[PDB]
This record gives sequence, C-alpha cells and structure tokens, in this order.
Amino acid sequence: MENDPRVRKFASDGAQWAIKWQKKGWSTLTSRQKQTARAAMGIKL
Repeated sequence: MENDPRVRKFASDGAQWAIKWQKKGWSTLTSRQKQTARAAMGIKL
C-alpha cells in the first residue's frame, strides 16, 4: 500500500489518519492512529 483507494476514501471522508498516512507517509501516524486505521482498513501491519 502506497496510496490505497481505501485510504483515499477515508481521507476524503476527513479521516486525518488516512489523510496523513496517504500524503505525509505511513510513518507520520502514531500507534493509536495506525491502530484506528487497522480497524477501518483491516490492516494487520
């Protein structure tokens, strides 16, 4: 995942985590944001 469409949907929804994850890079989220993301995106990473 570099710019996944799911991430774009959330970022368009106003999901700050996805907005950051997509644009600023997946590094820029904290564990809680990534963890929130894992729930929405179904991510195991």
